[PDB]
Amino acid sequence: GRFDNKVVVITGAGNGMGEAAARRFSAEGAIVVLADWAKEAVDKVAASLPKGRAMAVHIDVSDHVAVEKMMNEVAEKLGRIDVLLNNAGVHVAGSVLETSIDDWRRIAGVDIDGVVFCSKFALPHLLKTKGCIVNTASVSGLGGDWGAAYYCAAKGAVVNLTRAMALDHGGDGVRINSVCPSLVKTNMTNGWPQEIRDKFNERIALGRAAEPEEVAAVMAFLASDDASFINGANIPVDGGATASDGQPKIV
Amino acid sequence: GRFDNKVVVITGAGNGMGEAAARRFSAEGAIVVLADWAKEAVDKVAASLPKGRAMAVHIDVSDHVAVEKMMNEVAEKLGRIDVLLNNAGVHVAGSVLETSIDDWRRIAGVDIDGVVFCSKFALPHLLKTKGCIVNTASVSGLGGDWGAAYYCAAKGAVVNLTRAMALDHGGDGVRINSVCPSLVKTNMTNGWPQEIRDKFNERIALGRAAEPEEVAAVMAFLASDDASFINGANIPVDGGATASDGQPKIV
Amino acid sequence: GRFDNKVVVITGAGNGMGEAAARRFSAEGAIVVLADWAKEAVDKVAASLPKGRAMAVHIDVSDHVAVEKMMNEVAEKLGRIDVLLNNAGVHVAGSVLETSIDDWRRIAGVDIDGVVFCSKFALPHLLKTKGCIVNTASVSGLGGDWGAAYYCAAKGAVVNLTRAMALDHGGDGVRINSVCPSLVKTNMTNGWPQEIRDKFNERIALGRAAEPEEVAAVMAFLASDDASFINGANIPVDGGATASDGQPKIV
Amino acid sequence: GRFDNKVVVITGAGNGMGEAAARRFSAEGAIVVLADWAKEAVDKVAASLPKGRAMAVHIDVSDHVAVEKMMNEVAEKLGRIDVLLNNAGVHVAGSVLETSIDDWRRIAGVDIDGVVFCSKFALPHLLKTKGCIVNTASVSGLGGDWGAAYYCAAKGAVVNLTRAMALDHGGDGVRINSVCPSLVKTNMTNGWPQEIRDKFNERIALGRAAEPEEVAAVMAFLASDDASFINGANIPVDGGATASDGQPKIV
Ligand SMILES: NC(=O)c1ccc[n+]([C@@H]2O[C@H](COP(=O)([O-])OP(=O)(O)OC[C@H]3O[C@@H](n4cnc5c(N)ncnc54)[C@H](O)[C@@H]3O)[C@@H](O)[C@H]2O)c1
Ligand SMILES: NC(=O)c1ccc[n+]([C@@H]2O[C@H](COP(=O)([O-])OP(=O)(O)OC[C@H]3O[C@@H](n4cnc5c(N)ncnc54)[C@H](O)[C@@H]3O)[C@@H](O)[C@H]2O)c1
Ligand SMILES: NC(=O)c1ccc[n+]([C@@H]2O[C@H](COP(=O)([O-])OP(=O)(O)OC[C@H]3O[C@@H](n4cnc5c(N)ncnc54)[C@H](O)[C@@H]3O)[C@@H](O)[C@H]2O)c1
Ligand SMILES: NC(=O)c1ccc[n+]([C@@H]2O[C@H](COP(=O)([O-])OP(=O)(O)OC[C@H]3O[C@@H](n4cnc5c(N)ncnc54)[C@H](O)[C@@H]3O)[C@@H](O)[C@H]2O)c1
Ligand SMILES: Nc1ncnc2c1ncn2[C@@H]1O[C@H](COP(=O)(O)OP(=O)(O)O)[C@@H](O)[C@H]1O
Ligand SMILES: Nc1ncnc2c1ncn2[C@@H]1O[C@H](COP(=O)(O)OP(=O)(O)O)[C@@H](O)[C@H]1O
Repeated sequence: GRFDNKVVVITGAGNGMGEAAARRFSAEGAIVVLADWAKEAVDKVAASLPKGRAMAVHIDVSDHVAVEKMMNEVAEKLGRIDVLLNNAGVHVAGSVLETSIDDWRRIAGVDIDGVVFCSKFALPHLLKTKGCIVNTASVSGLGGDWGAAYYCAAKGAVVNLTRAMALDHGGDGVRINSVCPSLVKTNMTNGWPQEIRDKFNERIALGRAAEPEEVAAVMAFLASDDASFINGANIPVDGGATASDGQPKIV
Repeated sequence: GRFDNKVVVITGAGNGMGEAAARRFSAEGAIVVLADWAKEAVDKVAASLPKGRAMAVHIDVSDHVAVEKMMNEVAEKLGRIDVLLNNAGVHVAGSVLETSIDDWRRIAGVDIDGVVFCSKFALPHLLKTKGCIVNTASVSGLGGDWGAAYYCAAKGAVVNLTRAMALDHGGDGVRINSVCPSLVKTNMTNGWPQEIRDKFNERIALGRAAEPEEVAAVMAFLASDDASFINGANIPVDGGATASDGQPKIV
Repeated sequence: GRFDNKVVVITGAGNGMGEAAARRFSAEGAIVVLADWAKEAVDKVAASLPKGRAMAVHIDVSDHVAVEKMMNEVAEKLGRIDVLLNNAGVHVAGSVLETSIDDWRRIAGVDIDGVVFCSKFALPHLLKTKGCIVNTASVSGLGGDWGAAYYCAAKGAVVNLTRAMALDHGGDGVRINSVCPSLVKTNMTNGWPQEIRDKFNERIALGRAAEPEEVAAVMAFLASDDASFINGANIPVDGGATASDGQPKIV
Repeated sequence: GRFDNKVVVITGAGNGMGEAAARRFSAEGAIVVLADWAKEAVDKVAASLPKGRAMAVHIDVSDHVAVEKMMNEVAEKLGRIDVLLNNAGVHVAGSVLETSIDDWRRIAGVDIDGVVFCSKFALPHLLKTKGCIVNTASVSGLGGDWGAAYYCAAKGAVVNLTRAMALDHGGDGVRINSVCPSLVKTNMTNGWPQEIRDKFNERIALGRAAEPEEVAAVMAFLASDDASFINGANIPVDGGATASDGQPKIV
C-alpha cells in the first residue's frame, strides 16, 4: 500500500508507459487520473481498475487554459493531488533540414509546454500534500540522437526544467525528478525491422528493450518515501545506453 | 586574419557578448551581419566597424518569416554564410509560480525558437562553406538555477539541440557547438543585486564575473580551424561554476 | 521480503550508511556479510541482527589478498553472492598542496582499490546469481569540491568504473550502479563545522543533510527487481546538489 | 608569439599528441621540456626544434620523488614553469575479469598518480607565473567503454581531479582544464582492421579520427589568454562522440 489514497495524475496515460504507470500506482492503492488526448485506451485502462479508484479525462497538455482547469477540477473533486506523472509525448523523425516549423511547434507544444503547464498548475496542489512530479524525459534529453533534432531540444528542455523546478520547490517539500528511458517495447517498436532492433540491443548493455513496467517501477520508486532525498535527478532507465562515451563496442 | 572575408551572422549583436563577438570577428577580418531588435544599439555597433565590412539587420529572431528572409538576403548580397552565432537572448527571473505564460512565450520564442529558426535557415548556406554554428547557451542550460525556471528549460533545449544538430551535420562538414557562460558583465545582469554578485564570486573559483570579451574569445576559437575536431560540445566559460558538484567549500 | 535468502556483501558495514544498509537488507530477509576494519563496530552491528543471518568479516578492503579470500570464503560457506555494496570509504580534506603522498595512498587504496578489488573478486559469484553491484560514490565523484582533491579523484574513478563495468557485465545479467550522496549524517562528516553545514542547507534544495537510511533506501532499490532496467547509472542522492549549475540563487 | 618565452613541461611528450603539442607550443615561442620514460622520440623532437628552446628529459611519472625533483630542477634551470601538459598514458584492454591486479597497478600508476604527482609538484611554480595545467584525459574519462574497465576508472579520476584542482587553484590564478580526445591517428590505430576504424567513423559524427595536431590545438587554446575564463573544463575533442546519448545511428 505504498500510495494508499494518494491522487496520481498521469498525462499521456494512454501510451505503454502511461498504462503501466496507472496499473503499478493502482496496485499500490493510488487513486489514478488517466489524462490523455485520446479516449479509448485510458477509458479501457480506467474500466479495468477498481471502481471509484480510477477516472479517465480528455486533455490537450499544449493548452494552458485547459490544463489549469483540469488541475483545479481534480483537486476540487478528489480533494488533493499527491503525484504528477508528465508522460504525454510526441516524436518526429529527422534533422532540422527534414522537419518543418510545424513539426517544431508540435514537439514544443506537447513535450515542453505540456511539462511546463501541467507542473505550473499542479504545483499549488502538490505544495499542500508535499507531493512530487515525475517527468517522462528520455535519454534523448540527456544527449543527442541522429535524426531527431526537435525531439532532442524538447527533451533537453524537460531534463533541465526538472533540475530548475527541483531547486525552486524541493525546499517546500515537493521533489521533482524524471525518468530517461531508451528503447521501450511498444507495438511501434515490436514492428521495427530486426536490423534496427539489433543496433539498439548492441548499444544497450542489457541487450534488450525495456518493458514499460520496468520504467513505471522507477516512476513509482521516485514518487515513494524511499526517494525522500532524490530531487532534481534525471534517472537513466536505459540498460546502460547513456553510460557509454559513444565509442563503438569492439568485442 | 583568422576570419578574412568570412561572413559571420551574429544575433543579439547590438550589446554585450554579441557586440564583443562582432568587434573580435571584425578585427580578425570577418564581414559581420549584426542582427538585433534594438535598432539604435545595433546601428551604432555596425557604424563603428570598417565601412563595407558590417551590415545591421533589424530583426526579432523569434519570427521565422523574418529569419528565413534575412538568411536568404545575406546569402544573395554577400554570396555566402560561414559562421552563425545564435547569441540573442532574454532572461526572466522566478519559479514557474512567479512567472506568467506570457513570460514563458517570451523566453521560449527568443531563447529556443530563435536558435532553432536561425540554425535551420542558415544551415543550407553553411553546408556550402563547410561553416559552423556557435550557440550562446548558459551554465543555466547545463544545470538548474533557483528562480529562472523558464530560462533554464530554454537553455536546456539549446544545449541538447547543439548535440543533436552536431550529430546530424558534422559528417557534412558543419560543426555545431555552444558556449555556456556563467555571470558575464552585460545589460542582462546589470540589475542583479550586490549580495547575489558577491555569492557569484564564491561559486566561481576565478572569483569574478566574466568580461564579454572573454566569452567572445571562445566563440572565435570554436569558429576557428583550431576547433576542427570539436563538434557537439557545450563549452563551459564559467571560471569553474559547473566543475563543482554544487557543495559549498569543504575547507 | 524483497531480499529473502539473498547474500548481500556490505563493505564499511560497521557504521553510517553501510550499517543502515545492513539493517535495511536484513529487515528485507537478506543474509548479510558485514565487512569492516573497525572490528568492534562491525561485530556490534552483526550481533544486533537475526542469529544465523549475519556474519562479520574483519577486513581492510585495500588488501586484494584479503578481499579475494573473503569473496571465495563467503561463496563456499553461504553458497552464493547476490549483492555487493562497495560502501567502505575514508575522506581527507584539502587541496593537493595541503595533503601528503601518504594521504593520497590512503584515499586511493580504500576509495578506488577497494572498489576495484571487491568488484573483481565478487563478479564470478554475481554472474552465477545474476546479482548486482551498488558502489557508494559521492556527488564528490560527479563533480569537484574545494579542498578534497584526492577524494574527488578517487570518487571520480568510482563513478566512471561504475559505467564501464555496467557495459562489460550487464549483458551477462549483472547490473552495476552507484549512489552519489551529498552531506549525510555520519562519522565521516560529524567533525565538519557549523558554518559549512549551514552552507550545505543552502546548496541542497531540500535544506537538510541526509539520514543514512535515506541513502540505504536507494541502495536497496538499485539491488531490487524494480531497478531491472537501471544499469551503469550514478544516482544522485543529494536533495538537488548536482541538479544546480553551481550558481547561487538567482532570486 | 602566443607563448613567447613561456616554459611548457609536457609529460608523455614522446607520443603523437605529445610531439604535436611540443611543435605547436614551440612554433608559438615556448621553451618546451619534453619529458617521457623513453629517450629516442623526445630526443629526436627536441633536436628538430630551435637550439636553446627545447630539452628532452627522462621521467617515470609514477615516481613522486623523481617527479618532485624534475619540477624543481626545471624551475631552477629555466627560472619558471608556465604550462604543464599531463600527457603521459598507458592503455590496457579488457573487463576487470580479463585484466590483472598488476594491470590495474600499471594504469593507476601512470594515468592517475602521474597527473596527481606532476600537478602537485608543478603547482608551486605555476602559482608564481599564474600558469595553467592541461590534463590529457579521454572520452573514456567522460563515459564508459566496453573492455577498458581500469582505463575508464583512471581517466574518470583525471576528469574529476581536473574539476577539483580547478576549484582549489583557479582563484590563485592557475587554471586547470583537460582535453578528452576520442580516436586519434597514430600507427597503433592506422594499423587497426578496417572493420574497427569503420565502427569509430560511424560513432564519430565528423566520420574520421582526429589528427594529433587537432588535439594539440585545443591544448594550446586552453593554455592561451583567450581561455582566461575557462577553468575546470573537460573539453571533448571527439568530433561529436560524447554528444550522443548512446543510441545507434539509424540512417
Ligand atoms: N550576461 C550573462 O551573465 C549571461 C550568462 C549566460 C548566458 N547569457 C546569454 O548570453 C546571450 C547574450 O546576452 P548578453 O548577456 O550579452 O545580454 P545583452 O542584453 O548585453 O545582449 C543581448 C542582445 O540580444 C538582443 N536580443 C534579445 N532578444 C532578441 C530578439 N528576439 N531578436 C533580436 N535580438 C534580440 C538584445 O537586444 C541585446 O542586444 C543570451 O543568449 C544570454 O541568455 C548571458
Ligand atoms: N519587440 C521589440 O521590438 C523589442 C522588445 C524589447 C526591446 N527591444 C529594443 O531594445 C531597445 C531597448 O528597449 P528596452 O525596453 O529593452 O530597453 P531598456 O530601456 O530596458 O534598456 C535595455 C538595457 O540597456 C541598459 N542601458 C541603459 N542605458 C544604456 C546605455 N547608455 N548603454 C548601454 N546599455 C544601456 C539598461 O540598464 C538595460 O539593461 C530598443 O531599441 C527596443 O526597440 C525590441
Ligand atoms: N557522510 C557523507 O556525507 C558522505 C557523502 C558522500 C559519500 N560518502 C561515502 O559513503 C561511504 C560510507 O561512509 P559513511 O559516511 O557511512 O562513513 P562512516 O565513517 O559512517 O562509515 C564508513 C565505514 O567504512 C569503514 N571503512 C573505511 N575504510 C575501510 C577499509 N579500508 N576497509 C574496511 N572498512 C573500511 C569504516 O571503518 C566505517 O565503518 C564512503 O565511501 C564515503 O566516501 C559519505
Ligand atoms: N588500519 C586499520 O586497521 C584501521 C585504520 C583506521 C581505523 N580502523 C578501525 O576503526 C575503529 C576506530 O578507529 P579510529 O582511529 O578510526 O576511530 P576514532 O576514534 O577516530 O573514531 C572514528 C569515528 O567514530 C566517531 N565516534 C566516536 N565515538 C563513537 C561512538 N560511541 N559511536 C559511534 N561513533 C563514534 C568519531 O567521532 C569518529 O568520527 C577501530 O576499530 C580501528 O581498528 C582500522
Ligand atoms: N496534446 C496532447 N495532450 C495530451 N496528451 C497528448 C497530447 N499529444 C499526445 N498525447 C499523448 O501522449 C501519449 C504518448 O504519446 P506517444 O509517445 O506518441 O505514445 P505512443 O508512441 O505509444 O503512441 C499518448 O497517449 C498521446 O495520446
Ligand atoms: N611511467 C611513465 N613515465 C613517463 N612517461 C610515461 C610513463 N609510462 C608511459 N609514458 C609515456 O606516455 C606516453 C603516452 O603513452 P601511450 O598512450 O602508450 O602512447 P602511444 O600509444 O603513442 O605508445 C608515451 O610517450 C609513453 O612513453
